[PDB]
Amino acid sequence: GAKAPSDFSNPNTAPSLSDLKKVKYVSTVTSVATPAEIEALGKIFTAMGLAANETGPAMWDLARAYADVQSSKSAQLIGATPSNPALSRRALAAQFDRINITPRQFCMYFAKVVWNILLDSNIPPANWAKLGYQEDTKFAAFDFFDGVTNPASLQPADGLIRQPNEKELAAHSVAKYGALARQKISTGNYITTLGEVTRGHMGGANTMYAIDAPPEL
Amino acid sequence: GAKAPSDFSNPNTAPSLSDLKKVKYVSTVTSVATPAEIEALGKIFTAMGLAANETGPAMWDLARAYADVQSSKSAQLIGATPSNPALSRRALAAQFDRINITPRQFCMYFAKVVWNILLDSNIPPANWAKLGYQEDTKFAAFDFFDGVTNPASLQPADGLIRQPNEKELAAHSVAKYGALARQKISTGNYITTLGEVTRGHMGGANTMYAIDAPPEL
Amino acid sequence: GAKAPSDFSNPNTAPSLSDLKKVKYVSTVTSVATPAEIEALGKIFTAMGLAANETGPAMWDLARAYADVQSSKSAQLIGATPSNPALSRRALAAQFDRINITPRQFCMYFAKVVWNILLDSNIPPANWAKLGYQEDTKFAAFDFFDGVTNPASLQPADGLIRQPNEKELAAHSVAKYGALARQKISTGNYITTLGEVTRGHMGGANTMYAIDAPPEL
RNA sequence: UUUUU
RNA sequence: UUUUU
RNA sequence: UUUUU
RNA sequence: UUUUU
RNA sequence: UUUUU
Repeated sequence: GAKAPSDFSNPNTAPSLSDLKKVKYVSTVTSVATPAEIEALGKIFTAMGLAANETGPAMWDLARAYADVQSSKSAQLIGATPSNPALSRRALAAQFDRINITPRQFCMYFAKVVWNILLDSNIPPANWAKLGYQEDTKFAAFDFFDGVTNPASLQPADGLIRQPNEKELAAHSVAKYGALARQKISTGNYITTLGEVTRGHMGGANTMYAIDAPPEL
Repeated sequence: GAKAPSDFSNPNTAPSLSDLKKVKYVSTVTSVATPAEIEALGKIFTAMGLAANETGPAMWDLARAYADVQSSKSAQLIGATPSNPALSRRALAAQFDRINITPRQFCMYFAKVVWNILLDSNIPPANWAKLGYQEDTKFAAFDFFDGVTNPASLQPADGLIRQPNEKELAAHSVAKYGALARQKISTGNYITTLGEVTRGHMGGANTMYAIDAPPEL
Repeated sequence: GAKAPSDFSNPNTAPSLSDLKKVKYVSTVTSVATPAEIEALGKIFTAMGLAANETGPAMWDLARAYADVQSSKSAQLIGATPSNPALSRRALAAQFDRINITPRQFCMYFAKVVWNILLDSNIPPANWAKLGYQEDTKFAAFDFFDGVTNPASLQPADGLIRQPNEKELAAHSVAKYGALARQKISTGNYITTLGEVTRGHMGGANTMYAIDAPPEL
């Protein structure tokens, strides 16, 4: 009975919204890598050297490298892929810039896969004492942890081993602001660089004030 | 003689209300899973791997897993189904989110079946000493115990083995408020998470005050 | 007459539920160690040094070590196994992390065996005056006491020497909350650690307030 | 190792 | 010299 | 002039 | 050895 | 007599 979706006014209904909304899109936020671009990255890695038989596990090993040392432009992954010698993970880390993809965006795609292949063993990430995570939440001490809680990750058929607790998210939240601010004190509140604005100085006057005086630069 | 139900005013009568009220619905409360959705869950389990011959007993075994460790999102069921190897109960526990069903809602559907297959033997649930249930009411020490007292459960032709006593309900009532409050003291009275509101702290100052001072946070 | 378990709706019955439910599983809760993993731990101990003739008694001696000093990651068992010199129980305590098993989970497997080899003599655990257990319930003053009341323990053919009384469980319940809170006052309600959040301070302002003022941090 | 309406 | 789910 | 695990 | 929108 | 990523 109800017709005319071209009116641009009429109310939508349950059976229409269930089937016309073709899974919306997926969950294509700009902070996470789309499956179309990584498909082309699968092609270029196989074109560069890899076999078509083993590709995904090289992505998961590279994601586990990003799980250990945190995601950045100067991350420095240092290691060869388990597929074969000579091909360094630095070459795969350098290739991301050709297709306009950030490693931070790329690693959230395999955040559930990292969480699966991390939590099955009793092995944590390489560094969790510096950032200030507790021993109970030491497995959660890594970048792209928000990739487990969103639909953008691949979400395999078996599913996640366990749903992350609120204490992991709360610890990851304050650790982000703590780690970002700790960096921001060293060379913050200026954008020009150059040398004329910043006559010398460059870095701030340490993070030692934070423990003594609440206000910071 | 009495006619015109479309008047929207006239009084209803015994023979009309007996037959026009087609069993009302069944007892479709949102806290318990409807038989239409579990029928589709029976289809997806058979589609995933199971045979059509044995399906219900896999639900009852999964319900007995929920009977042991209590119903939650981070429950962690850890075990293979008795139908066949490889298919973990974690995969069935992960599949509930596709059809917008909670495990807590699902397990109340087989609460009478769990009560039947529990009470026929002399075996209690895995944990009844921590929650504080007495040895007489140790069989009642499990989640979805309210599923036995409502019509939403399947209520098989043989019926229940025994009607639960008031001491089981009274023990289950105070155990709910005790178990919920015990959790609530650890990270209660805040919803934002994030890290800016909760600067650190996170957890409360233990449940050891409860035994000494009546008022709590 | 009654057929079709693949319908995913039909009611289950007594003779079907008696035999189709193949002992459910056993009582596989995540808080207690499964018999499959300890079988591999039996292999690695024999591979490391032990004979296949004597293995179980080394587990029971190690369980009796966990009976004395309470189960923890910093427990510090300090002693050689009675099988042979050189092989310390610290090495067996360190080996648990390879197979993703906690000592707390492991020791509940031999809780009935500890209760049998403790109660046959008139010897209690090493420390029962500090935790606040009475002389009547001094034998019950140890961790993994909930392992006697569940089916996960091995339950030998002779059975338990005696069924634990309600006074032992009630004393063990309040002793858990007392011991946990006593620890929680020292470095509680914060998860980041690090040094920036906790400028100094670290520990709370003692448990001496508990005896004077009911509310605590 | 009971989060709801 | 009881950290959990 | 009780520091622990 | 968390730079964003 | 803790310089980093």
